[PDB]
Amino acid sequence: FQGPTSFHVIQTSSFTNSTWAQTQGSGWLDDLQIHGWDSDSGTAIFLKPWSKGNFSDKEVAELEEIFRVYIFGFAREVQDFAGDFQMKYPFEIQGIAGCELHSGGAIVSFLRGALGGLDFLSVKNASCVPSPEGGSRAQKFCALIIQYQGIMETVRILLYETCPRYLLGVLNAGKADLQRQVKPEAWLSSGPSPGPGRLQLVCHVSGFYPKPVWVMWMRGEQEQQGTQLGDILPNANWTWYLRATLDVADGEAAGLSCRVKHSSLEGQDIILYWRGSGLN
Amino acid sequence: KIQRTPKIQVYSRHPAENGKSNFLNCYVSGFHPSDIEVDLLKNGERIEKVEHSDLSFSKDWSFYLLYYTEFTPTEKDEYACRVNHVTLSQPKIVKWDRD
Ligand SMILES: *[C@@H]1O[C@H](CO[C@@H]2O[C@@H](C)[C@@H](O)[C@@H](O)[C@@H]2O)[C@@H](O[C@@H]2O[C@H](CO)[C@@H](O[C@@H]3O[C@H](CO[C@H]4O[C@H](CO)[C@@H](O)[C@H](O)[C@@H]4O)[C@@H](O)[C@H](O[C@H]4O[C@H](CO)[C@@H](O)[C@H](O)[C@@H]4O)[C@@H]3O)[C@H](O)[C@H]2NC(C)=O)[C@H](O[C@@H]2O[C@@H](C)[C@@H](O)[C@@H](O)[C@@H]2O)[C@H]1NC(C)=O
Ligand SMILES: *[C@@H]1O[C@H](CO[C@@H]2O[C@@H](C)[C@@H](O)[C@@H](O)[C@@H]2O)[C@@H](O[C@@H]2O[C@H](CO)[C@@H](O)[C@H](O)[C@H]2NC(C)=O)[C@H](O)[C@H]1NC(C)=O
Ligand SMILES: CCCCCCCCCCCCC/C=C/[C@@H](O)[C@@H](N)CO[C@@H]1O[C@H](CO)[C@H](O)[C@H](OS(=O)(=O)O)[C@H]1O
Ligand SMILES: [Cl-]
Ligand SMILES: [Cl-]
Ligand SMILES: [Cl-]
Repeated sequence: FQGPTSFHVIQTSSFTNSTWAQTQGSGWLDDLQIHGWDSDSGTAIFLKPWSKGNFSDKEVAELEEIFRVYIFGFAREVQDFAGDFQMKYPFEIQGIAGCELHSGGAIVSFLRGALGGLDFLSVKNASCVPSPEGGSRAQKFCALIIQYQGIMETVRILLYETCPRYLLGVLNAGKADLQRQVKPEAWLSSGPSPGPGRLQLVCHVSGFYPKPVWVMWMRGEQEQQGTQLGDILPNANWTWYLRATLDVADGEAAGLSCRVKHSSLEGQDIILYWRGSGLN
Repeated sequence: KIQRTPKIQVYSRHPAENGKSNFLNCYVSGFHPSDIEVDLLKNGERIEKVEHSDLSFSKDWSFYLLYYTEFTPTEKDEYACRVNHVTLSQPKIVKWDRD
């Protein structure tokens, strides 16, 4: 099956000073957002009608309450211990947790945390593991967190028992959107000159879903190894944009074409031909 | 802690055809911390109806955001993305370029 295969929640907690901190959160299928966190109300925002997966309203509310309590207590305790952990304000903590389905059907879970944009800890085998980037501070944190009653048991249940069944239920519930097929459009432009006597040709591919795609500059049937893929950029509304460029000598651009392959096209590739002398 | 400055990428959703409604995207990424200010500009002036994504971050913990709005490209009008961040002493402006 195509489309996303993982679910995760993220946390960004921004500590301005000892008396002011704010947290942003959201839930994602790969990089498709399906949950927002509303700090006005302390509840989630469900971005798609199927965002609750197969969970009942009752369990969803219970999870929102877990997250609301966690968000408050996390800020409270970080501020209380900031002196003992020799924290200098402002600082920012990040977290990501969730699970993913692999070939063969196994679901693996993860939890990662960061301080200052650098890895700080992870959860392995339901254990807190300090990352070397986090130094003694992370060793201090892990030894402290596992003594707070119930935190580690809630994390283990959420990671290894709630997440896998949530993921399967929501992949199924959202399949009309998650496994839909959206055809790309493509066009050509003459991009930034690399240097003297040379040209950069640009093949743009925009509006495709799912994410995997194949774009190559061609001379007839020969794929130009010089093809350079840019990074996949998001559009609004769950499609992607991609540039493929080729740096060519002034008088060698004639004869080039761009070929696009995508799962939506049912085997009918897009082919654009570069024409010389400003004939587009 | 080392702060990371934003990368800024400006692109239209559709090939620019003069006088045809389109969507202008500004992708701001690679930055840390998350506090940032992003505007889309038309001839240097701020565009008011601009939408943007909720905060997210990449595997290396750098933050990224998409800002976008409807626009109609012309020949003379100029569009840009202006970003401010703690890593920048002055706002950084990246203009949109169809070619
Ligand atoms: C949300 O969906 C989850 C996934 O559902 C499946 O997939 C979706 C896409 C649709 O196709 C669904 O129709 C489909 O069910 C639900 O979780 C799944 O629930 C089923 C029970 O319905 C459960 O099956 C049981 O599995 C155990 C063995 O599980 C262990 O071993 C396997 C490896 O073999 C391992 O992967 C597991 O993690 C465990 O370690 C098995 O013993 C059970 O057998 C008993 O029941 C069957 C009939 O059901 C009977 O024939 C037997 O004789 C015996 O009595 C049974 O097969 C799945 O394991 C589980 N999947 C996961 C990943 O957890 C989810 O159901 C809820 O959670 C379940 C854990 C369970 O408590 C259910 O009662 C709950 O309703 C569903 N709802 C919610 C709210 O999450
Ligand atoms: C602790 O910080 C708060 C808030 O700081 C503001 O918001 C942060 C996100 C960051 O962007 C800072 O640069 C901001 O200044 C301080 O609250 C301010 O206090 C003054 C005095 O009362 C008031 O005029 C401001 O409007 C307040 N701003 C807010 C958002 O409430 C607070 O004073 C700081 N405390 C200490 C002891 O420094
Ligand atoms: C809403 C639909 C989305 C469904 C989400 C299911 C997928 C699970 C995602 C895995 C997330 C696991 C990471 C969670 C980390 C924290 O929430 C965890 N550390 C909770 O610990 C909490 O810490 C608080 C104190 O600081 C409260 O005690 C929490 O709630 S309590 O009521 O049970 O006490 C207590 O559970
Ligand atoms: Cl809240
Ligand atoms: Cl609250
Ligand atoms: Cl401008």
